[PDB]
Formats: sequence, structure tokens, C-alpha cells
Amino acid sequence: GMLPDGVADVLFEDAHKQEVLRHQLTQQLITHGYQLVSPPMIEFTESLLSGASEDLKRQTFKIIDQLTGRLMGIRADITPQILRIDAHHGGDGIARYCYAGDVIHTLPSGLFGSRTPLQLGAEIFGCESIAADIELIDVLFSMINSLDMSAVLHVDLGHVTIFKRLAELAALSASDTEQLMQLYANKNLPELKQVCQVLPMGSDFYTLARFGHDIANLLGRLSENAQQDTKIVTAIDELQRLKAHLQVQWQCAVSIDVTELSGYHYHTGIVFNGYINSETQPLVRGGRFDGPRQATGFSMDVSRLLAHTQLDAPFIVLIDYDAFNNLDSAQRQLLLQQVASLRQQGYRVTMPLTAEDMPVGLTHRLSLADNQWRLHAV
Amino acid sequence: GMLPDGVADVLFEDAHKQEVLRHQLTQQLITHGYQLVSPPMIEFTESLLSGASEDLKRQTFKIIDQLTGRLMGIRADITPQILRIDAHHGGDGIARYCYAGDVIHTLPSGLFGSRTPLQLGAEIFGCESIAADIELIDVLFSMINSLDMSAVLHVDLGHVTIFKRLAELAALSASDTEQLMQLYANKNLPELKQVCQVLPMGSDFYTLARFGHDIANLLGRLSENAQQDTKIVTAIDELQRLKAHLQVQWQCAVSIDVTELSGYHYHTGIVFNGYINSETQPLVRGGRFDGPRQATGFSMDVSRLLAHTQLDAPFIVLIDYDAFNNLDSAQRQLLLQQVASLRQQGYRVTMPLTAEDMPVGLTHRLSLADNQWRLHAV
Amino acid sequence: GMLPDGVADVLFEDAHKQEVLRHQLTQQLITHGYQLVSPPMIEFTESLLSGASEDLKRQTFKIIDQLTGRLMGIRADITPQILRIDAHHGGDGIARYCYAGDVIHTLPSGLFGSRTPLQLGAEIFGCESIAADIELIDVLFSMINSLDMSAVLHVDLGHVTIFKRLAELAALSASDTEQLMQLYANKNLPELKQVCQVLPMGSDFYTLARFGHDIANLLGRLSENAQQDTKIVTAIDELQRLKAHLQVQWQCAVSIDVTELSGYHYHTGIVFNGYINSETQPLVRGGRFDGMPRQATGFSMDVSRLLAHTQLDAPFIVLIDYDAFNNLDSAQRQLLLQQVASLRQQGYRVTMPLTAEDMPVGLTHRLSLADNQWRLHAV
Amino acid sequence: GMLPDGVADVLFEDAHKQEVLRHQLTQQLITHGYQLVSPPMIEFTESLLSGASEDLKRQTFKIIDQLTGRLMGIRADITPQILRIDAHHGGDGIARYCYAGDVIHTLPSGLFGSRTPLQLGAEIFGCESIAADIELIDVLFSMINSLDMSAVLHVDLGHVTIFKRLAELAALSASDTEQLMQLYANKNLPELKQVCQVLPMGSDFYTLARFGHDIANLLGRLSENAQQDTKIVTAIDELQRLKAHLQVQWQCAVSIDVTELSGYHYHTGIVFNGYINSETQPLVRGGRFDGPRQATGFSMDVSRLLAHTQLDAPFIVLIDYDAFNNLDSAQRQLLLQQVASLRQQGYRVTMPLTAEDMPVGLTHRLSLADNQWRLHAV
Amino acid sequence: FLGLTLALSKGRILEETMPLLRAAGVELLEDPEASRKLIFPTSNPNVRVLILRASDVPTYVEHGAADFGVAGKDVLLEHGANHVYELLDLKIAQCKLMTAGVKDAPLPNRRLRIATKYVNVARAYFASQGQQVDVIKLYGSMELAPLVGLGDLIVDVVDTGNTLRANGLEARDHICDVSSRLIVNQVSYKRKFALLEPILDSFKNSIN
Amino acid sequence: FLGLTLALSKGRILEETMPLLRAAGVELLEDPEIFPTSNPNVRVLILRASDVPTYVEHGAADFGVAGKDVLLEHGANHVYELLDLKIAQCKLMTAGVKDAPLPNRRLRIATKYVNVARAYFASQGQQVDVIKLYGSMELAPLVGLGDLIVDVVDTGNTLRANGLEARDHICDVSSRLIVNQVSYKRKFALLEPILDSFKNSIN
Ligand SMILES: O=P(O)(O)OC[C@H]1O[C@H](OP(=O)(O)OP(=O)(O)O)[C@H](O)[C@@H]1O
Ligand SMILES: O=P(O)(O)OC[C@H]1O[C@H](OP(=O)(O)OP(=O)(O)O)[C@H](O)[C@@H]1O
Ligand SMILES: N[C@@H](Cc1c[nH]c[nH+]1)C(=O)O
Ligand SMILES: N[C@@H](Cc1c[nH]c[nH+]1)C(=O)O
Ligand SMILES: N[C@@H](Cc1c[nH]c[nH+]1)C(=O)O
Ligand SMILES: N[C@@H](Cc1c[nH]c[nH+]1)C(=O)O
Repeated sequence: GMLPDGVADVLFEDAHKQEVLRHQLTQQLITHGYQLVSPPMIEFTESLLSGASEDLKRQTFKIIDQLTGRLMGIRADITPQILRIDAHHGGDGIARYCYAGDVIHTLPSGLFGSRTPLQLGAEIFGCESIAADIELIDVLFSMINSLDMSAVLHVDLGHVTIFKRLAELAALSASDTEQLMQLYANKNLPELKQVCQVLPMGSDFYTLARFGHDIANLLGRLSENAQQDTKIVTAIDELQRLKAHLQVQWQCAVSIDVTELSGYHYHTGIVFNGYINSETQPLVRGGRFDGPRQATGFSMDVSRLLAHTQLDAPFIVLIDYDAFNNLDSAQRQLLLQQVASLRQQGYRVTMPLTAEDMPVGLTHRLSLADNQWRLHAV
Repeated sequence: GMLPDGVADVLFEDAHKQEVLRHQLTQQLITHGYQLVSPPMIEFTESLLSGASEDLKRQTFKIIDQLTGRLMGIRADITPQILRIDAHHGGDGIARYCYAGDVIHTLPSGLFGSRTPLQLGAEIFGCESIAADIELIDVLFSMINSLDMSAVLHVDLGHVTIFKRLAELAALSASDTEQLMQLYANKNLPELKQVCQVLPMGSDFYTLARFGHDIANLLGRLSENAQQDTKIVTAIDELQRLKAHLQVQWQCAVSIDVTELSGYHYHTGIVFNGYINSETQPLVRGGRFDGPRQATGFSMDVSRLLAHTQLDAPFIVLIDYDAFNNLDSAQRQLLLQQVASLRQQGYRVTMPLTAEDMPVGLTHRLSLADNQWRLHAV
Repeated sequence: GMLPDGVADVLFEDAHKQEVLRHQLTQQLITHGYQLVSPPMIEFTESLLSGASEDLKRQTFKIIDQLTGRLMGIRADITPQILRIDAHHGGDGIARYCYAGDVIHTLPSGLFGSRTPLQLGAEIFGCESIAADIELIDVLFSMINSLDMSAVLHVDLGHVTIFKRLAELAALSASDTEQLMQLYANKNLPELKQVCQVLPMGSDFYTLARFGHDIANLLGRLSENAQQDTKIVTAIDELQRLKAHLQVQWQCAVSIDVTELSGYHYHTGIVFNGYINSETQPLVRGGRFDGMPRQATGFSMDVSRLLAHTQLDAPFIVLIDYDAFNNLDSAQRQLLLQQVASLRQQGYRVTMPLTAEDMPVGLTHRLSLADNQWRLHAV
Repeated sequence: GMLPDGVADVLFEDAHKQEVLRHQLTQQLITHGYQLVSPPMIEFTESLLSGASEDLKRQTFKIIDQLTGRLMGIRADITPQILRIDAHHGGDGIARYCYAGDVIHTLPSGLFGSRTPLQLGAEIFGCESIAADIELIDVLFSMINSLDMSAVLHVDLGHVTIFKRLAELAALSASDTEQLMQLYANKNLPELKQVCQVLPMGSDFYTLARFGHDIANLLGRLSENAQQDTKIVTAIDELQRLKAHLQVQWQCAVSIDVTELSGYHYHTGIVFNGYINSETQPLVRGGRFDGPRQATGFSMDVSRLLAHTQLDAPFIVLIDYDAFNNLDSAQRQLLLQQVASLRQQGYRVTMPLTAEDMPVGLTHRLSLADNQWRLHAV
Repeated sequence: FLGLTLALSKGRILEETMPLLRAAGVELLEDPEASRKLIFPTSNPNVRVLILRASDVPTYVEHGAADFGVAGKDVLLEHGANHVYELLDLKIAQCKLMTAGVKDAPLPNRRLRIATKYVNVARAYFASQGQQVDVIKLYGSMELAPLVGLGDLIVDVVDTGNTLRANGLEARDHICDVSSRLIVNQVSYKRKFALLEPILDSFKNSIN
Repeated sequence: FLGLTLALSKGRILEETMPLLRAAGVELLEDPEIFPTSNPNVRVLILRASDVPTYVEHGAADFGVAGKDVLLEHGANHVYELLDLKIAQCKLMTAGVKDAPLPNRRLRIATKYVNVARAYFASQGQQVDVIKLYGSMELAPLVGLGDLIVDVVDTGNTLRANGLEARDHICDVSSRLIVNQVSYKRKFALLEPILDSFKNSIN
């Protein structure tokens, strides 16, 4: 019957495509030195939601473990599981992880969004350098480029460090922070200009909204206390390094938004959002977080790639029923070797049960003509 | 960070192996003319558990759709989803489907069983002939043989039709059926002999447990009322046909048990259980079902193959940190092309972030000697 | 069929007794100025377990609210619900609450203990004075005395403040605290004397175990650093005030144990445990819990533990003779029903029979017609 | 401190009222020869749900016994527990039981229904006679009348025997029964007339819905096959007997609905629903049920009486703080004796801790004037 | 090792099983009682024997560490034999599971305290008699339990009743009849039936 | 009977306890291999080691001698562990087949000490499958019932003789004096003389 909103079958060629994408992309990440981990769909909430935002807790379906009586959750995000795994196996040095798995959300994220994304991603633990953030961009764009997509990925760079340092230096109240984050999120430039004229370093908070996009000149527009702050200068330098690397190395159109606080609230520095064409929900979400242990990574919904990737039309082959049943044992063996050869080459060959047995989307018949088996387009 | 009983991470090389197995086996089934379908982890219980035994209902975690207030379930089994899909897309003709997906069980099935198997399987819909049951055996053994395992698959054949016809002909109560199914499941021959001396056709129910294994002579041991039943004679003939096919075609040791009713109670005929070595929980479960459409198929936990499959040792390459950083732009570009070539060949190459950046299980260094980059075993 | 361990039917006269005890004791608390509240069996865990020990969290069965998908619990303790209620209704002044309700525990506390106690209790919110702790003892002993029990309640006074101040002043590690609490709990005096000879203020920790019972002289046995601590001197003074009040006012045998840290870990000061005869599990548990600040002290008891120690007068179970009643005219029937109504008002259990064989359980009297008159007749 | 929907505190005077009602009503039932039993909140599902409808199973929260690993339930209904108790203690003769206890429902029953009713009820076991059904009505109305409520109880009589005999005689399918029960529950007369024109004895099933209210003439409207069924004629005669008894003895407005099957599906005969004023959810639910043992009884949510019952205003007394503290020991002892006397008479007396210690809803002060303690309205 | 592993209880079970084995072509190559060995070879090089505590036989068999074993219905009922096949009543080491109390002492009126090895059997029996009991798990000798008032009754295995009478106890209720049974691992029965069938027939022949 | 009932384990515990008892004025009047003693206040029960905590916690015995191994496995919540007697010393350890390597699955542990096993592997952040054994555990790894065993180890001779070797040290084991909570409160006057004689005997 009917399925729940944001829950869909992936059927037939879409299912084949998804399976190929999942596998190609996982192998790419493995060859870039990322260790594949496959953590379970369910854990105890103690481990699954250990240091989680209320948004991640609310996106996680809860169930009761009938062995212990304790609460478990269906994972809504794998990154926290990589954190648990890294804590046990990773050590103090640099560690790389990749993953592909189903995750479930209680509610859809955007208008008619999926609640069952196939989350695929990479994490680097144990490196402070912006170099780790640059390696992930390299890996991601290596993957995107291999898909030979028609659509183009627009990347949006943010940095939460910038606003957080301004909030600390200007000694903003708990509520004043909330009012600025709301005004930033709705790009209300007029009502921001009013609020900012009464706030300490208020001109700096207005500068973020008006001139944040122009990262080349942003530092030279900030107040002296801000302009000298090491964590702000580093932050703006990290954005310039990534922006440059993305344009030069990867021919990627980058836009900067230092007022972006959208994504999982465990983000602690640089943030990247990859948008495909003019789609409202980003395909790729990534940025810095904390295991203290340094961490940066990205995730994407493989299922969002389906509509933008194509595979070669498949060869769907039906062996003629009557001809096959007319064969001696030695002649049957000879055909099966030929059929095995075709399957190895990726041909979809159906050995029929009846004269009417018809594979869906038939392209070719394997027919016997002059003591020989050949493909024949229908 | 302890996990619930029957829930384990699949990590590192095991995760790589699982990913390769999932993909090889899925592609095999696709090339045998099975349509890949990827149904969601969650549906409404109305569709997910439509015509399900208490056993399948009890294994399914329940969760609340906050959009409608209605009950959903985390699937414990994909076969019912293939049924839903086939009902809409399949038509009246023969249809083949394959699938690979995570399923969750509330309780483990056997001693120290998983609650998070990676269920992989095939279904044939729309063929009454034992020929469809024989194709699936052929496809399954094609798959098992391709894995080049040391371990060997013992096949157990059953047939639920036999007991169900005896239950109808002897007009057994709801509770008497339960007491016999409990006794059959522990093959308690003494306590069964006592119970059977007071039941109508009771000797026939005892005959199943004592002499079910000897399928060649089983019919000649049943009551005249039973021997006259066409559905019982067909059932015993189907077991003989499959037993013969498995020994002749596949050199497979087959054991018969006509009292096997421990598989999912949506089974309506022949049942197959594949055991790997001396492991209590079967690797493969299959049989006929009918939730007005003919259907037969099998499922296996891909994760149970891990301990019995091996891959070639991987090539894990680290580029020398100091040498790479000594390169001009043109020299760096030249290396990245060489590194891209290695990854395409399946080499796992780490571009290092620091002098200490060490990949796990390092096999080779890519080192610069006399303006040239070559592999060196450590 | 069979019931789960620590789950029992309360049947027949035990059920009647339990019902009378629940009601008498609830009315007593109401007349002492405690407001009766009846909070539900189930809440969201957010409110039910708000500031709870891992022991209270582990004793609480969890269930899923199918309206929201959110976690709920079957309450294992009502006190946290009184806290929620007080937070909304109580205001800043003094507020008194009483309650009687079923609570469920996941595991039993003692050998073959109940998992389904009928928790009855009182809480005073908004008073710092030891006077509030003294009022609760007065109310409790008012209740215990009204039951006319043969068994006697032994009261054990503790104070968590004493050990916690010694732990802070001697700057004990997290693990050293655990080793001392384990040794205290098993009264291992030898292995404690060894551990204490190497600890800072170690002699004070040994003094608690050896000489804690003698509260009159405890202060004069402690180190100068300890004796100077106001929170320790207050604590030992609170024990002396309650010990005196219990012996003088209530003729109660009091024992002091300043190593008792065994109740719900939300306790923040004075603790009382009432033991009935020589029973291992206490009947009454009470103490301070300033911490949601709002001041709070109260007690709870399992009403079901009173059953074995309380008696009611044998009941009057009356059966009207079937044959005689059916021989009556309408006016004669009406006359009997008025007499039967009178008996029921007086608490007689009268069965108007459906058949000649209709027999009430434990029949004491027949209402029989003899010389055109209805009288009770012992069987 | 928000609560789940259908969960409410009963606070202060409402809690006092509820406690008085619970006790008055329990004592009434005890004096009418009903044995008080207090079964636990939790049992194993094996005993709690032994022979239960899907509706009772769905209303029962499940929890895990950590001692055995087995499933338990929080009772949603006490009647099944009385059945278990009666089975062991009751014997073959007549047995009466009463109970008051909290029960928990997973979902609310109707529009803004409680999930935590205080279920109070009586059961008669071991009598076939309609006389037992008449005693319970007499006991119930004795209880209702004792409450001196302004609101009035409307009684709805049904009989499940009537529909169940028609279902057996017309040999209805499992699904046809479901479609009729759904249509009956919303008294959809048009869509029922359509369904009934194709069903065997379909006109009889339509007659129930259209002319069920007119019990005097219902028999003369049924098919000859139906009219000759003794169990149907008895059923319609039992409704007439109870309808008459309720109007004559109790001056009660009775409405009949022979299609009311919305109570718990363990009902085997007569069913009673008591509605208070124009409230959608009935206050009282009762009917016949079966073990080979006769049983009839009723239950009510004591909490639903609160809004319709009143108690005498309470006397809330505060002893003057300053005066009491001015007393010698002998004078204090003298006051406590006077205070003890007041409490025995049901006065609510607060011995104050401070000068500001104010009982809620203070009515009187106990004040010292000329070496004497007297009450004074404030 | 590719053949059958037979799990045997030491003592009464072992001595009464040797004749059935001998007839099936399986002789032990020495006397276990005077050996520091737990894996024993036999004259049939397919079959080897494990000497276990009686309570561990179902465990070894259900997990497939042994392919088949001999254990009393008492141990099987207590353990739960859901994961093995009880193929044969061997009619050796016959006794009964019974309740037992102090001689001539009557049942007290309070909640019955039962002290026993057979905790699950105890709960099951008293459930079926509509009696609610407190059960205390004992690993060792149970005859002491009623004499120091640990339990009101014990549940134990009883043959003549001599061990009870000698300790001042007496048998009360008959729970069920006990005999040693041949149990088989479910997988071993399916995979190694060719190796088993000859020995099962020789056991079937030895009894009838 | 109004005096003290002493619960004793047969074997190693019994032989090493007789000297402590003799010094406390308690000699058994015969060799066990319910017993009166020379002190007519004290009588002795000879039990399986695993039943001593059970008899003591339920008050059928007033006090007993059991190894920390049995007390840790059973849970000693309901009794008082008054004295480490420093007799019948050994260690709880994990043990496996000599030189055999860890499998890649969840480790399967075969042991009497099921709760000790779970506790230890919990504390090492490891998840294990545990199989309960009542009898001799040395056989379990050799027929692949478990990967490791948890058992009591003194010299290690029993392990080495069966082709096993000790891996991890879980904790140290000594026989302890446990006392019923009620017996400690009600019969302290009868106990104190024997507790002091036991306290004295360990010097
Ligand atoms: O009814 P009776 O004739 O008195 O014999 C029955 C007793 O025989 C067994 O003792 P044993 O210690 O020999 O058994 P086990 O060592 O094999 O456990 C068992 O423990 C019974 O108590
Ligand atoms: O000296 P080791 O080689 O380290 O072995 C010492 C043995 O002592 C224990 O049993 P013991 O026979 O002492 O007592 P029990 O029979 O009561 O278990 C334990 O089972 C060890 O195997
Ligand atoms: N897991 C994040 C992306 C991420 C991975 N690492 C850091 N950020 C998401 O789904 O949005
Ligand atoms: N899904 C079944 C196997 C099956 C597929 N089709 C029919 N039977 C199982 O996992 O047990
Ligand atoms: N609720 C606590 C007693 C208490 C009430 N208030 C303070 N303490 C208990 O169950 O032990
Ligand atoms: N327990 C039923 C009413 C009832 C009692 N006895 C028979 N019917 C209910 O609450 O709906």
C-alpha cells in the first residue's frame, strides 16, 4: 500500500545505479587511505547520542532493548559512531575513516525531503592543519568528478569561529546572540543595522552580513580588536586557502557566508555545503568538530545523486526456451560457458522457466542459428 | 562505549570484505536476470507486516510516525517488501527480484546470534513449477561456489504442506498444533509417542518426527487417509526431486526434516536451510510463499560469510612527506597523476599531512630516488 | 497462573486492611496540614527523572509514548513528582504535601522484596529549620501510634553532610571515597583501621565507624580541622536534637549511624530509616533533599509492609436466608431492605442471595426469620 | 514540567475528593457482599492478556522482567485479573469481587480521554440468571445515588449475542464482519444499505442499525431464520427486562443499540454504557464475559466523578506562631491534646514552623485570649 | 576431529552406558575413574568421549562441542532442551523428581520457601499446583536445607528414599519420572546422520 | 538452637580454617570427609563453596567462610564481609589454548564465574559471549566450546597440564568471613570473641 512521507522504494535501474554509486564511491575513499567502518543501525542512546544537539536527539527514533530494558536509537547520523570507533581504535595520531549506511530521521529536513538517506562520508581525526580540510575537498571532488554528472556542485564556505570570537570579544548576552543569529538567518539587513548601532563592536556584526561574501577584503573591514584577534585572522585565512584551492585545483564556483550556522550544531570551525544545481537541500555537508581530539569530515545522501547520474543502457538477454530444451547435455554445457562469459562482461542473461518467461526491458535474444548462439536486438 | 548484545561494528578489512561480498553477490544475481530493488528500512505496519505470523511481528521494532501518528516498523525481513513491490510492478507473468539491505531483529534468533544481519536474497514470483525452486538453488550454489570458501554448506530440506494437510485431515485443535510444533522443534520422540497415542491420525504425526529423514519410504509409512491426499504425495515428491537435483548437479549432502516449521510461518510449501560447517544458525533460509500469486526465494546474512571468505592482502602505500614538500608545482602534478594511476589499480595511497602520518598496516612507501617515484616494501 | 518475582496479589482481608490503612493514614496527614496530591503513574523521563541518581534511573521501567515518540517511565518514586508539583504550585513560602500511590521497581531491593510497594509519604518544602524535620517525625509517630501495632519501630538516624565534609577537608580522591564507603557498608573495622592510618584525617574516618553511634561525644573525638567545620558541628547538633526529641516526646529507641549513605542519592543532609522489629528492609525512609534552590525534607513508607503487623476486628459477613426472603410480601421485603441498609451503614457485609446455594466466603452470621422477626444468628 | 497527553495530576481538594469517592464506593461494594481484591499493576503477558482482543493487547504497555527476560504488561484493565483470581479462589459457586486501582492505556479511548483512569468496579461470577445483571445495576445506582450528583446518568443497553448469532447463521467471512463492525460504529446507514444488499441475511444486519433502538418491535422485523434462533430471542428479551427494571426501579432513561460492539471484545452477552450528562466517553462500562464460568460486572473511572461531586468545605486551622512559642511545656502539652481533638473531628490543623507559615485556603486561626484557645474565622 | 564426540556424565550414568556403547562397537580404551584425562579415544576411531559434570552435558551438546550425549531428564528439564533433540529414552539411572520436607512436620501457612538445584522445575511444578513460592538456588546437597530452615521443602531426585529418611526428611509430591536420555545436536543430526544411525539403532536394539 | 551456625566450604577452605577456629575455641568433634563443636554455642555446616553466601544471606547460617571468587560471582550485597582471612590464596584469571591466537569475532568465554567474566571484560571495554559451566572448565577451549575460560589459578599447573596458559590477571582471591546482617546486630555478643580471635590469628 501507501508509504510514509519521506520514505521511497529505490527500484530497478535506480537501485542498480545506487548500488554502483555506493560501491564506486566507497572504493575511491578506501584508495585515498580512509578505513571503511560499518557500525550498526542501532546502539544504546548513551553512546549514539553522547554529546548531541537537541536537533540530533529529536531526529533519532527510540526503541527498547528487550534483553536489558535500556533505551536504544536508530542512528540519524553515523559521524557520532565514527567518534566512538576512533576513541577506541584511533590512538593519538592521525586516523581516516569512511562509511556508507542507511540512517533514519523522525522528520524530513526540507520540503518533501527523505527520512531514509543513504549517508556516505569521510572523517579525518587528529590533525589541526587546514591541510586535512583540503585533503577532504580533494577526496570529495575526486568522487564528484568520477560520476560524470551534467549538474554542477556549488560550494558554500562558512566559519563559525569568526562570529563566536566576535560574540566573546564584544561580550554579547545569551539573548543578543539569539537575536543576531535569527536576523542573519533571514538576511534582515535593515533591522540588523538598528540592533547593531546599540551593540558593542556592533559595526563588526553588520560587516559580517553586508561584506562577509568578499573574504579577500573582510579582515581589513573589521574593528582593530577583531582584526588583531588570532582566531579570527586564522579563520578568515582558512576560508581564503579553501576558496583558492577549490577554484584553482577543482574549477569550483565558491560563495562565502560567515553568517551560516545551518548544519549539525557540533560544528566548531570551517563548514562546507555542496548544493547540486538550484536544489534547496545541500547534497554534501561537512566541517570541523571535536572527538581533546581534532576532527573534520563530510557526509552526502547517495540517493540524491541518482537523478543526476546516468549508467550505460543495460544488455537484458533472454535465452530462447524451445531451442535450449532441444540441446543435448554437451551442447547445454557449451551454452552455459558462453552465458557465464556474457555475465562476467555485465550482460543480464535470463535462463527461462517457460515459453512466456519475459525479462523486464528485454534488449536481446540469445538464439540458435546454423549451430551457433548469437545476440539479436528485438 | 559498550553495544547491545547481538550488535557489532564491522570494522576495517572486515568492512571492506563485507562491501566486496555485498557487491559481487548483488551483481551475480543481477546478471542471472533478478531485478535489484532497494525498499526502505521503515514502512507502516499495515504494509510491512501484511499477513505476518506472530514470530515476524515480534521480531519487528515499532516506531511512531510523528506526521500521521500511525505505527511504523524497522523491517526484520525484506521478503514482504518484495511482495508489496511485485503486487504493483510484477504483473501476472514470471518476475525475478534480488535485494541487499540491513534488517533489525528485536531478539537474536540463535545462541549469540546477530540482531543486525545484512540480508541478501532473491525471489521468483509467478511460476508454480518446482523448476523455479531449482533455478534459485542453482543461482545460490553459483554464488556460494564463486566465494572459494574452505567451509562447506549442508542443506536441510523441509515441507510445511505435509504437516498442514495432516493437521486439516486429523482436524487438530489450535492448541494441539502448538504442542506438536513445540515437541517437533526439540525432536522429543518419547513425549511425542505419548501425546500421539491419544491424537487422531496420531501415528502419522509420530512417523513425521521418527522417519521424516527417510523421504524415499515416508509415503509407504503414512495412514491410508494420508497416502490418498494429493497435496501430501506432491509435497513428498517435490522433496525427492530437489534432494536428487542437489546431489546430482551440486554434489550436496542433503538431509530431510518434514517437521521443520522454525522458518518464518508465511512459508506455504518447500523450505530450505543452508548450514555453514557446524554453526547452529543457518546461513541461508528459503522456501515457497503466497501472500493470488506463486512465490519462492532465499535470504542470507552476508556478515556470516566474513569469517569464511578471504581477500588478497591489500597494498597500503604512504608517500614520503619530506620528498613531496620538496617538489615544485609541475613535479607535484606529475606525482598526483602517478598516485591516481595507482588508486585506479586498487592501491591504497595516503598523501601525508605530517612526517608522522602513518596509515594502518603499511605495506609500501612511494619514495623519490634520482628524480623518480617507485614503490618500496617496508 | 504464576506471577513475576516481587509481585503479589493482596487478596480479601489483606486487601480490606491495606485499603483501611491507605485511607486512615492519608486522612491523618491531611489533618496535619499536608495537601493530598495524586500524580500519575507515567510521565516523560525529562520530568520523572529530572535530577535523579543512576539507581533511581535503573529502577524505572521505560515505555514509548505512541502520540509523540518520546520516552516515558513508570514511576519508581513519587518524591520527584511532588518536586515538579511544588515547583509550579508551591510558591516561595512553606508548602506541605502527602501522597499514596503504587510505584514499580525494575529489580527488588531485598531478598524476595516487593517490586510493587504502595508508597505513602509526606514532604515539607521551603523551611531550612530542623523544626520541619521534627514536625515530620511528629506526623509519622502520630500515624505509627494510631495503628496499635504489636511490633516496634527502631529509628536509625544518619547525616550525609558529616562524611562529605570530611571527604572535602581531607581532599579524598573519587576512588578513595568509594573504598571507604564499601568498608563502612560491610563494617570491616580491621581493613578500615589499616586504610585509615595512611589517609589524611584518616583517624576521623575510623572514628565515624567505631564511635559514630555515641553522637553525644562524637564532636570531642574529631580532629581540630573537623571540629572547626560549621557544617559538621551543625550536622552532629541536628542528630542530637532529633535523637532527644524521639526519646523524650515519642519513647523511641534511636541508634545513630553517620556511615549510612544507603538511601536514594538525592539526600543532602539528615536521613531517617524506620525498621519494624528485626526486618532488614526499612518500613520508612526519609531525609533532606534541598536541590531540584528550594529546601525540602520528607519520608515515604510501603503501606503493604504494615499488613503483617496490623489487625482489624473480625468482620461481620451476613447472608439473608434465600427461602424466607422469597416468602415475604412487598411491604415485608421493603421492611427487610431498610434493616439491611441500616446494617451496611454500620459496616456489616450483607449478601442478598441469588440462589439457595449463594454462600459468602467466611460467613459469620445468617439474617433469619424466626417468629415474624429478622435477627442475626452466629453459625 | 509538561505531562503526556491524557495524563493529569489530581491535586489538592480534587485529590481529597477522589480519595473520599474511592473509599465510600469501595466500602459500599464491600457491604453489598463484594470481596475487595487488589491485584498488582504488572503481570507476565501470559496471564494479563490470556484470551484478550487486539484492542486490549494494543492498550497494554509492555516492559521487560530483567530477572527472567520475559515480557510483562502494565494492566490496562483489572477484569482479566479478577478472572485469574476467581479461577484459583472462586470455586464452582457464586463469587462477588470489587476492586479499585490505577490502569494505564497506551492511547486515549476518545476525544481528550485519560490514559490513567482510576478503575473501580464489581464482578459477579457463577450465576447464569439475569438476576445477577439486575443486582449489579441495583448496586451501581445505589452508588451513583449516594454521591448526590446534580448530573444524571443516561444508560445505553446493547447485546453482542444478537450480531454474533446473525454472523454464525449467515456464515460471515472474517473481513465481512470487520466491514460491518466499522459501518455500525459510525452508523453509516447509506453505505451499510449498499453492503447489506449483497450479504446473506443482509437485510437483518441493516435492521440492527436502522431499527435496533426500537427493542419492543425488533424481533418482528428480523428474518424467519433469525426469529426462530433461541439465543437471539433470549438476547432481545434480556434487553426488554433490563430496560423495564431501569425505568420502573430507578426512573432511568434507557436507549438500546444492538450494534454497540465498541467495549472490550471479551463481552459474550448484555453490555451496559453509563453516560454522565452529554459527555462522549461513558463513565460506566459493563457486561457479561466468560472464563466454563458465568461472569458479569462493571467498571468506572472514579476521576470522571470529580467534576460532578462536591464535599463540605474543609476547616483549615492555623495555630498562632507567637502565642504557641510563649507557652511552657505543660501548656504546650495541653494545646496538642486540644489540636489532636480537632484533627479527630476532621479539622486540618497546621502547627506553624515560622510567623509566615500559611496553610492554603485558611478558614480559621486557633488563638490564645485570656489563657484559653478558641477558633476564629479570618 | 571429523567424527562423533559423545558427552557422558561421570558416575551412575557412565557405568550404565558402557554396555549400550560396547554393543554399538564403542569400547573406551581405559577406565576413566583412575585417569587425569577428559578426552577419551574408543575402538571406533570415528567416536571419542567427553567426561563432564552431568549439568554441563546439555551445554556441550547444544553448542555442538559434543555431537550427542547422555543426561537425565532432570538436568534436561532444568536446563531447557529446546536447542537439542531428545531421540531416545535409555531407561537407565531411573529415579523421580519429588518435593521433600522434614519428617511429620506440616506445611507452614506462610509463602513456601523451596531450596533446590532444580529452580526452573520447582517454579514450573508449584505454578501447575497454583502455588506461589520463593525459590533459593542450591548447587550442593539439599537435604540440609529444611533442617536449618533455609527452605520449607526441597525439590530433589529420589530412588529408594533412603537418603531422605537417613537425614530426617520424607518425599511429599511426585513431580515427574526421571531416566537418562540420548540427546543430539540439531546440526550433528542433519550433517552426520550416516555416522549416527548405526549407533542409534544399536541403542534402540539394546533397550527394546 | 539459639547460638551461632558457621557455614564452611569443604576442601582447601576447611583445612586452612581449622587452625583459626581452634584458636577461637571451636574444634569440630569429627572429620566431615550439621556438626557440633567443643564450644556448645557454635555449630558448623559443611556446604559446597557456592552455597555458603546463600545460607548466610538467608540467615540459615549466622556467618561463613567463602572465597572472594564465590562472593564476587554471587554478589555479597545482603551479607557483611568483616574479615580478609588471607587463607586459600589464588587468583581469578582468563586462560586459553597455549599460543592459540584471538579469533576476529566476539570472544566466547566458558566459566562458572559468568558475572565476574562480564564484569572484567566490561572494565577492559571488551564485549564477550559467556557460556555457564558448573563443572571442570579446562576441557572447554580444547573442544572449542569457548575461546578463553575464567577460572581460579594457584601455581598454574592444572592449566599447563591441559595445554592451557594464563592470559590476564582479573583480581586476587582469598577466603573471607561473611556475616548475616541480622546476626551481626542481634548476636554481636556471641560473635565478637570469635571475630577478635580471627583478627588476632592473622597477627
Ligand atoms: O533415593 P536414594 O536411593 O536415596 O538416592 C538418590 C540420591 O542419589 C544421588 O546421589 P549422588 O551423590 O550419588 O549423585 P551425583 O553424585 O551423581 O550427583 C542423588 O544426589 C540423590 O540424592
Ligand atoms: O595449583 P593450580 O594448578 O593452580 O590449581 C589449583 C586448583 O585449585 C582449585 O580447585 P580445588 O581442587 O582446589 O577446589 P575445588 O575442587 O573445590 O574447586 C582450582 O580449580 C585450581 O585448578
Ligand atoms: N554528518 C554530518 C556531516 C559531517 C561529517 N563530519 C562533519 N560533518 C551531516 O550529515 O550533516
Ligand atoms: N526472508 C526469509 C527467506 C525467504 C525468502 N523468500 C522466502 N523465504 C528469511 O530470511 O528467513
Ligand atoms: N522517596 C524516598 C523517601 C523520601 C521522601 N522524601 C525524602 N525522602 C524513598 O522512597 O526512600
Ligand atoms: N472492565 C470493563 C467493564 C467490565 C467489567 N466487567 C465486565 N465489563 C471496562 O472497563 O470496559
